Amino acid sequence: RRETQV
Amino acid sequence: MEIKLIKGPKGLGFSIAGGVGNQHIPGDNSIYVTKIIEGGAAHKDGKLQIGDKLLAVNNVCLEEVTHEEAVTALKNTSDFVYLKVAKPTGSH
Repeated sequence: RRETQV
Repeated sequence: MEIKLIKGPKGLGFSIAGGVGNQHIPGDNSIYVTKIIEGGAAHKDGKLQIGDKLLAVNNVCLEEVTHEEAVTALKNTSDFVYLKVAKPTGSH
């Protein structure tokens, strides 16, 4: 799982 | 569920997840918002809230792509951004 800001 | 967000100097003001190996939700490789920043595009709009999935963005589908595509499409905003969100229902 990976959560990156945009 | 579509939302017409206007590209601002700041930016989006939130985060997302998406794709195999970087999935936000088990069984769904779509693009979900993981954290919304205050005073951000989504935060200010109110329509987008944690848990929603990204069906498509700018004519591209955000349900069958990796994380790179999830961020690339969210970042691919010139003047406006047409966000397409899918409604989670399922049969089983």
